[PDB]
Amino acid sequence: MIQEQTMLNVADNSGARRVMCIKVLGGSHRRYAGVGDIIKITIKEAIPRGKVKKGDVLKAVVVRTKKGVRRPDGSVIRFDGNACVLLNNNSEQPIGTRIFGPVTRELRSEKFMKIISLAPEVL
Amino acid sequence: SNIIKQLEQEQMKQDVPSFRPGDTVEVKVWVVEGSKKRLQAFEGVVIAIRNRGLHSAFTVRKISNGEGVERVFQTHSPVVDSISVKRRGAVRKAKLYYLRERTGKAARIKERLN
Amino acid sequence: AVQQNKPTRSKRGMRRSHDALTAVTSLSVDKTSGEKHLRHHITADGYYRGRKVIAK
Amino acid sequence: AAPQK
Amino acid sequence: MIGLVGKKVGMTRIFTEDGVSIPVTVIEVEANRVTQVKDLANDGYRAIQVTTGAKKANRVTKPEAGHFAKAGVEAGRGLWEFRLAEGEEFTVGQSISVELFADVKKVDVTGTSKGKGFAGTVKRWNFRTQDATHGNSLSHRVPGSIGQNQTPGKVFKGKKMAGQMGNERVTVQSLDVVRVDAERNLLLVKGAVPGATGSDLIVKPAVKA
Amino acid sequence: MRHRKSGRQLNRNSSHRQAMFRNMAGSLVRHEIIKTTLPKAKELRRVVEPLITLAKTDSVANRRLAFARTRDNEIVAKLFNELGPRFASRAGGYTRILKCGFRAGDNAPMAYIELVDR
RNA sequence: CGAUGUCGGCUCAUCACAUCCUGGGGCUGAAGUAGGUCCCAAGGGUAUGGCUGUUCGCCAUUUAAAGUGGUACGCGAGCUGGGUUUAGAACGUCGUGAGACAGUUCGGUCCCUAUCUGCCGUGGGCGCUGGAGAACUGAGGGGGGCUGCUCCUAGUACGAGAGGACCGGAGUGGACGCAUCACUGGUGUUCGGGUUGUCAUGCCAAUGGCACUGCCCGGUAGCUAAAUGCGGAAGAGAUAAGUGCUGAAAGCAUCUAAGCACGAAACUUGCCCCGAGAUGAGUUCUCCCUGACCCUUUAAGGGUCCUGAAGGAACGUUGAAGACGACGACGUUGAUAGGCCGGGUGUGUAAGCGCAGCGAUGCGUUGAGCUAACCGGUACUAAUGAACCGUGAGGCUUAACCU
RNA sequence: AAUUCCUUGUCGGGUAAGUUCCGACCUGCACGAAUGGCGUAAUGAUGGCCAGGCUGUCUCCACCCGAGACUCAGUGAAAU
RNA sequence: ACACAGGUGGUCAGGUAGAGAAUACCAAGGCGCUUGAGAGAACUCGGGUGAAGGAACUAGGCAAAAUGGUGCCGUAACUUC
RNA sequence: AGGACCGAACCGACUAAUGUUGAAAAAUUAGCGGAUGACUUGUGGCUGGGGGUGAAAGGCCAAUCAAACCGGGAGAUAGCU
Ligand SMILES: COC(=O)c1c(OC)cc2cc3c(c(O)c2c1C)C(=O)[C@]1(OC)C(=O)C=C(OC)[C@@H](O)[C@]1(O)C3=O
Ligand SMILES: [K+]
Ligand SMILES: [K+]
Ligand SMILES: [K+]
Ligand SMILES: [K+]
Ligand SMILES: [K+]
Ligand SMILES: [K+]
Ligand SMILES: [K+]
Ligand SMILES: [K+]
Ligand SMILES: [K+]
Ligand SMILES: [K+]
Ligand SMILES: [K+]
Ligand SMILES: [K+]
Ligand SMILES: [K+]
Ligand SMILES: [K+]
Ligand SMILES: [K+]
Ligand SMILES: [K+]
Ligand SMILES: [K+]
Ligand SMILES: [K+]
Ligand SMILES: [K+]
Ligand SMILES: [K+]
Ligand SMILES: [K+]
Ligand SMILES: [K+]
Ligand SMILES: [K+]
Ligand SMILES: [Mg+2]
Ligand SMILES: [Mg+2]
Ligand SMILES: [Mg+2]
Ligand SMILES: [Mg+2]
Ligand SMILES: [Mg+2]
Ligand SMILES: [Mg+2]
Ligand SMILES: [Mg+2]
Ligand SMILES: [Mg+2]
Ligand SMILES: [Mg+2]
Ligand SMILES: [Mg+2]
Ligand SMILES: [Mg+2]
Ligand SMILES: [Mg+2]
Ligand SMILES: [Mg+2]
Ligand SMILES: [Mg+2]
Ligand SMILES: [Mg+2]
Ligand SMILES: [Mg+2]
Ligand SMILES: [Mg+2]
Ligand SMILES: [Mg+2]
Ligand SMILES: [Mg+2]
Ligand SMILES: [Mg+2]
Ligand SMILES: [Mg+2]
Ligand SMILES: [Mg+2]
Ligand SMILES: [Mg+2]
Ligand SMILES: [Mg+2]
Ligand SMILES: [Mg+2]
Ligand SMILES: [Mg+2]
Ligand SMILES: [Mg+2]
Ligand SMILES: [Mg+2]
Ligand SMILES: [Mg+2]
Ligand SMILES: [Mg+2]
Ligand SMILES: [Mg+2]
Ligand SMILES: [Mg+2]
Ligand SMILES: [Mg+2]
Ligand SMILES: [Mg+2]
Ligand SMILES: [Mg+2]
Ligand SMILES: [Mg+2]
Ligand SMILES: [Mg+2]
Ligand SMILES: [Mg+2]
Ligand SMILES: [Mg+2]
Ligand SMILES: [Mg+2]
Ligand SMILES: [Mg+2]
Ligand SMILES: [Mg+2]
Ligand SMILES: [Mg+2]
Ligand SMILES: [Mg+2]
Ligand SMILES: [Mg+2]
Ligand SMILES: [Mg+2]
Ligand SMILES: [Mg+2]
Ligand SMILES: [Mg+2]
Ligand SMILES: [Mg+2]
Ligand SMILES: [Mg+2]
Ligand SMILES: [Mg+2]
Ligand SMILES: [Mg+2]
Ligand SMILES: [Mg+2]
Ligand SMILES: [Mg+2]
Ligand SMILES: [Mg+2]
Ligand SMILES: [Mg+2]
Ligand SMILES: [Mg+2]
Repeated sequence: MIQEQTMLNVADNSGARRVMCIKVLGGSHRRYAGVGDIIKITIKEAIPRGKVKKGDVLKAVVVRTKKGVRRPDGSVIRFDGNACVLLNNNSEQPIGTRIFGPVTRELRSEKFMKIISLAPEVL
Repeated sequence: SNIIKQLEQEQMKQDVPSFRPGDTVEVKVWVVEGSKKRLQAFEGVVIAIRNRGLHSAFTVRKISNGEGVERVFQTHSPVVDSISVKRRGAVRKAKLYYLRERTGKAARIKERLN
Repeated sequence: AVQQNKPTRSKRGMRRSHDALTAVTSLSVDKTSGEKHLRHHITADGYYRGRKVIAK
Repeated sequence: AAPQK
Repeated sequence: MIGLVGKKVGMTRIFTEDGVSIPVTVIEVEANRVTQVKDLANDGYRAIQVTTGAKKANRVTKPEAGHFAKAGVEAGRGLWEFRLAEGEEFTVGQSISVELFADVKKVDVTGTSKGKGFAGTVKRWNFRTQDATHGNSLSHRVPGSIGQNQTPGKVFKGKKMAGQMGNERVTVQSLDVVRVDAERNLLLVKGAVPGATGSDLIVKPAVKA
Repeated sequence: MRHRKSGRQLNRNSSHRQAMFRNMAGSLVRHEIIKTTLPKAKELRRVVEPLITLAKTDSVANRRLAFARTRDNEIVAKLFNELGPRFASRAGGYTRILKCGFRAGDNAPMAYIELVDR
């Protein structure tokens, strides 16, 4: 349940530290992004010499949320924070070479299989 | 309703162990990656229990790779293969949601030794 | 808001046609005291369904 | 007093 | 195809062996007795009338008691009719069981929705509330404008306004049948169906395909 | 909406309801019949009859529990020394409500409520 | 001009079609993909932000698309008061001055209990021709109608290559709508617990009042969304633009004149809901009433005695029904409500006593005690014997059967 | 610019996006020296702009507690 | 104009907590405010709590929410010191 | 020491909501400003209508002010309704 103006942590070493959601892509009037949804973000904070710099505008995929995800038996998984992985605007491949913290099987799809391969844990 | 409670009794598990909040529990859950099937273990502190018969559920909290995670297990779901109590916690409350606001040495739970 | 024209005594009476009261359909007679009373109410002398329920 | 046209 | 009359016992859960949770409504469907049959000669349409349950003898008025006696059946809690398609035939006093649905994959369920009383336009029609705070006077949940100036000078019929909400016949279509337990007169259907617990339901095979 | 809710607000706040019924229950024990409005009578059943059930088992724990509710030792004494022994065999229904016409000053429906074995 | 409140915004909309998207076509400087232009089509849909009082506009990022207009430039007895447009003060400028400015700047009271029409809901009366209880038919009316992406067909047709389909099928989303509360949650001042100050119950211990529920932590039922089920259709008829067959008028040609066939989200159905006050008041099933007498104005006539049916209303206990009416259940031949019994749930190991300790406090009895609206039972309390309303075989004419 | 019409002048900062804000340029329609010019610590229920925290202001509202509204009994207005 | 949430100078000044004549609970003393009874719709008023987000609202963070005590540590530009 | 600081009484009136045939012809509720001074308040006195008084708003002078109220000139005049 991410929406515009939401600040997210970055689950990857691309060098951003805080990003703000500025558009929930993939639908007219679409209100919310959940795990595995693409968002347009802008970089609010970055480390001094990462791959990206403050004020850049990029796509990202949501990988953890405080709202959590629902599973087919009705179970729920929740995380203490909201985090995303930064993607290239055109190819939507990841920018970072490594991923931090767990991810969830909702990403287990051919589009993000690289993230699932790098993730420390898949819940 | 006698009709519904009969329909529920025929599904409940008959071998769920006794555990209570603050106990450290290991839960093994079935996961499927296409043609192959696995158990994976989720281990953490039980912060909540809900006793609604067939609709009973419990919440396990763990820290993994620096990130806090909570998972709500449906106790009688056949996805839950096993439940094991590693350690017994002594706590005064039915719910430990105050542990969300704590970390490290502040989140320690005294043992229910006797 | 307020009326643009004075209503008639005709229109007044039509409105009031629903204001009529209704009388009690009938009273009940106590099986021992013979006093009339409302159903399920004690009689004025304190009987109900044939026994002295209050000494008042 | 009131706003006038 | 005819349906059956049942009662909403409540909701519960089914776990599948492959680990899916299905919400189910439990519908009790005791034997429906056919009380009257109608045909083109006498009535101009083909239908059966059914009754179900049981009714206290002191409450059945003679006009109704004589109606059930004509059929040779005990009074149920009510009477309902179902239209017959061509090639459906039934006889008075025939009993129809839940096994009717044994081969049916999807059903439509009809019932009286729960009553909300006098509901406002925000609840009844999803109207947006007005501003809470930027100087709004006494006008937080009110409807707003209800029309236009001189032209047309009236409110149009069907203007969405406050009033009675719920307590009305509703049909939910294309519900999956999960199980038929003819031994205990239960039909389980996926998802929720109209009305409170203990309310009567009409179940028919799904009209759409 | 009100679906399946219980209790009556009786045009009072919660603290006032609680105090009023605590006083009224004390009266119905002291005087085994009192006159009151019909709705208050129906709610008093849900207050007084649970106290009588408690008094059927005399112990220090129950006496202190009854005191916490009534806050009157004379009422507690009568409960345990008289009413409990009376209603020992009666499975509920310790009170009776009798409808009693209408109050003069405001037309309220009045009723008597009394202990059954008066 | 004995007052028609004046810009923009909010809320709520409704119509046109000169069509933004979706749908059907013709031509192309139309290979494919994607376009240009014109014809038909109004069913549904038709962004969020930064700046600005703004309308608009520019910019950022989306979308299938971000249509143009009418309605007192829709909408202040529905909201706002940023702007315009009173009284204060100041700047530039004009004037000797008072003062002034389709110039700027800071501040500046927005009233109304709805009589009528209209609209949303919900009742009473009478009618429908003896009365009553049910179930229907369906004249008519309303709701609904949106669309992305992926995969297959197929890297096929097309193309030098790059690129890349039509038609058809499946899956899964966005926005919207209905239902529901099993699940995840919110609430839960009516349940349990911790704790600060003070007052009281003689005192200790234990409890209660007040302090926003004193402050807080959990939470039952109900309600509920962020929760989870479902929906938009297929099909049929008649068609728009358009495309044709046979065919003369006109030895040919020609879709049209006679005749015949295709053709769209538009129309009529199909789906859901209301519906016989449909006065054109319909249909089917069942139930009930089978006495005398007098008078006048001799009729669809008035009255006296006897009679009081089916059923209804009233009263009571009440409900997932409800503003009130209404609607549903029940009234002893009874589980309608309360109490009670058992269980569940919630809280979290009560009081008293004993032990350990200098004491705060801990441990044992003890997952104890208490536990609202929940579940299953149980006549303990209340739901009275009656009385009340409603009648006594139901007009005339004609026809067809039976007598 | 409390003054600048053209005008959202042009350039820079801040924002993904800035007709407002800050710095600068000087084409000052129509600044300017006691109807004072230009600075200025402290102060202001002073005007403008930005950030942290906080939040039902909002996406988008839900539930709850009181007083009215609703029904009953008594009294009983007004504008028009 | 009212048995009107308004106005009206001086004197007295208990307890526990507190710096206090603030505030909380009480004493002496004095009151329950001159229509009540029900129900528990929309909507208006005064309040409580709220998932995820956190100014996206709006002319404008208006209104709410938040901060809040004592002791100690520590504390910038600028300055009329 | 201080037209010093924080803050009750007291004096004021910055914001919002309510109210607007009001509880009230200017209030209430929650916040707000000053609070040893160019402070505030009781009693009495003085200034009078082209006059007073004014830390200046054409503000106040008995719910009345770009010239108070009462009585008179007076049935002013009204090419207006
Ligand atoms: C364009 O502007 C208006 O639409 C407008 C307005 O819009 C909000 C408010 C007002 C308010 C008022 C007046 C207005 O004219 C006025 C106007 C024109 C008056 O003239 C007033 O009327 C009693 C009076 O007699 C003397 C006064 O000042 C000398 C005012 O204070 C006054 O008292 C008042 O309240
Ligand atoms: K930037
Ligand atoms: K005019
Ligand atoms: K088109
Ligand atoms: K074309
Ligand atoms: K259209
Ligand atoms: K329009
Ligand atoms: K306006
Ligand atoms: K008007
Ligand atoms: K009219
Ligand atoms: K329609
Ligand atoms: K639920
Ligand atoms: K709940
Ligand atoms: K206490
Ligand atoms: K031809
Ligand atoms: K479609
Ligand atoms: K009819
Ligand atoms: K104990
Ligand atoms: K327990
Ligand atoms: K100038
Ligand atoms: K100031
Ligand atoms: K009511
Ligand atoms: K003095
Ligand atoms: K004068
Ligand atoms: Mg209801
Ligand atoms: Mg107002
Ligand atoms: Mg308000
Ligand atoms: Mg007209
Ligand atoms: Mg109940
Ligand atoms: Mg009242
Ligand atoms: Mg209190
Ligand atoms: Mg006029
Ligand atoms: Mg056209
Ligand atoms: Mg259609
Ligand atoms: Mg901003
Ligand atoms: Mg307009
Ligand atoms: Mg208007
Ligand atoms: Mg203004
Ligand atoms: Mg303003
Ligand atoms: Mg004026
Ligand atoms: Mg208004
Ligand atoms: Mg029809
Ligand atoms: Mg439930
Ligand atoms: Mg919860
Ligand atoms: Mg709570
Ligand atoms: Mg003590
Ligand atoms: Mg007290
Ligand atoms: Mg029985
Ligand atoms: Mg710029
Ligand atoms: Mg500048
Ligand atoms: Mg100058
Ligand atoms: Mg000079
Ligand atoms: Mg200067
Ligand atoms: Mg009255
Ligand atoms: Mg007075
Ligand atoms: Mg008074
Ligand atoms: Mg007074
Ligand atoms: Mg005073
Ligand atoms: Mg005080
Ligand atoms: Mg005293
Ligand atoms: Mg209320
Ligand atoms: Mg929240
Ligand atoms: Mg909570
Ligand atoms: Mg939160
Ligand atoms: Mg904004
Ligand atoms: Mg906006
Ligand atoms: Mg602005
Ligand atoms: Mg504020
Ligand atoms: Mg600094
Ligand atoms: Mg000072
Ligand atoms: Mg003043
Ligand atoms: Mg104040
Ligand atoms: Mg102060
Ligand atoms: Mg100061
Ligand atoms: Mg001060
Ligand atoms: Mg004086
Ligand atoms: Mg002036
Ligand atoms: Mg004056
Ligand atoms: Mg003069
Ligand atoms: Mg003269
Ligand atoms: Mg004259």
